[PDB]
Amino acid sequence: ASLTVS
Amino acid sequence: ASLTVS
Amino acid sequence: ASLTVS
Amino acid sequence: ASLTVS
Amino acid sequence: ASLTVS
Amino acid sequence: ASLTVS
Amino acid sequence: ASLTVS
Amino acid sequence: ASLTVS
Repeated sequence: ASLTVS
Repeated sequence: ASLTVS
Repeated sequence: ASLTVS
Repeated sequence: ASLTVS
Repeated sequence: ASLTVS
Repeated sequence: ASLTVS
Repeated sequence: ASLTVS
Repeated sequence: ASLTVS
C-alpha cells in the first residue's frame, strides 16, 4: 500500500 | 496537488 | 482514493 | 479551481 | 480543503 | 519546508 | 497529510 | 536532515 503526496 | 492512499 | 486540489 | 475527492 | 507550501 | 494537503 | 524536507 | 511523510 502507498501514501503518495506531491 | 494530490494526496493518494491505496 | 485521492484528494486533488489545484 | 477544483477540489476533487474520490 | 487547503493546500499549503512554505 | 512543508507541503500540507487536507 | 504532510510532506516535510529539512 | 529529514524526510517526513504521514
